[PDB]
Amino acid sequence: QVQLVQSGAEVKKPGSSVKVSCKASGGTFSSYAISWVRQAPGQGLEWMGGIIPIFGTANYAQKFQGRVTITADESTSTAYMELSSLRSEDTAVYYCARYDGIYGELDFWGQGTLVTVSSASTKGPSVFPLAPSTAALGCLVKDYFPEPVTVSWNSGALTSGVHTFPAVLQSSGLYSLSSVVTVPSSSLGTQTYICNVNHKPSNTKVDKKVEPK
Amino acid sequence: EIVLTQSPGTLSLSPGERATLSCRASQSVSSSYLAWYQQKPGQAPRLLIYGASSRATGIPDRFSGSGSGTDFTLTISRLEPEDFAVYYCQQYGSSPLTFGQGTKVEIKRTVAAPSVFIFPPSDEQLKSGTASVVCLLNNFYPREAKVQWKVDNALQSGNSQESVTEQDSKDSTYSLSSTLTLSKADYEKHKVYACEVTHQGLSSPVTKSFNRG
Repeated sequence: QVQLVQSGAEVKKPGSSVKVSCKASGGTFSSYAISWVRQAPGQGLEWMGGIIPIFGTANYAQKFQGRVTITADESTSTAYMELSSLRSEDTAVYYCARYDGIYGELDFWGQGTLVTVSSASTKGPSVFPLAPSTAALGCLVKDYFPEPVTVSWNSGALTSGVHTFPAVLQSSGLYSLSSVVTVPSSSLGTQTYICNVNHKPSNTKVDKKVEPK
Repeated sequence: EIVLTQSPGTLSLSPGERATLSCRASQSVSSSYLAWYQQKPGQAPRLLIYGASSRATGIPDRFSGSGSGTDFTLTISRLEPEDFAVYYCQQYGSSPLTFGQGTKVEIKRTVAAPSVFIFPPSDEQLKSGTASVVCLLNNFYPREAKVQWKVDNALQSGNSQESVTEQDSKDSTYSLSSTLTLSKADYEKHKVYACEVTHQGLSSPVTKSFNRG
């Protein structure tokens, strides 16, 4: 039983570099191997490199080779992953995976680190209402950067029948998202519906009352 | 470099059934150096099977791997409600260490047609200079569906983005939203805004539309 903790998520401009740390603590086995696997949104799993910190041996993937260096500070059992010369394609969640015991049968993972590689910089969202057609209504969280955002309804009082859809990437380089909710038709001109949009990264919380217009 | 392919793409079953998952390799794999992993939406992967056919410690009875060389299998004898997720075969024979595109295990349910809804762009957004028309496809099954945008019966493609939810736990269905985005100027140049939906739960296509104003 070990505890893999990865570094906070970050956003870098194209061309620059990123360094992702991965702290380990516990597990007697001091002969462990570290693997770095990334996953671009919607796509499959992609291996990048593996290090055996103790021995000092490290392999890399054909694809990246040159752009990626995996180091390890043996004292604090913290693994590292440096990817330089960044492009848009490199936007992904990155995982460190520790493997223990003879065959490497012991599976341990970090929580993941989100790296967003884009030109356009941190911006707040604009919440636009999708006026009601049981009837359906919702919000449109448009033009924000970076991910993620969190949408709730009536501070969490309405959580039944709500659909928050995965964001999409507009050509502008900003994200657009829509939330919807199936509500009773009869409750329309009587019950209040407000979506609360929280965007931690840009430091912006916006609430918006949705009503027929 | 070795390439891995899995079959089928998605797999649709119910709790208590047998699942059979494949992994066609394009080359030989060191006697049997292939792994299987589990992944739930927005979570770190999870090693299940190493060396083609050896359960990792903790992994329940029902799981088992088979075959070697260039052809591999993963098999869950009786599906538990927790066994519905993406599965990835991975070879650790020759570098670069490669993964498969994955197989989704989803709950099979009876076919359900989508409730189609269309939202014209808000007053507030039209001030800012761009118009976003949202088409919502609600609680439908299976996931396969088409959306065709029409503007005065000139079919559209390129100027819309779409996004599907993960399978609902409550009713085993999916939901898809599509956003047709174009400028204030372009939106005013036209009259009819239609949304044609072709899901297999429909006898023929459905069209939901509105006239601007």
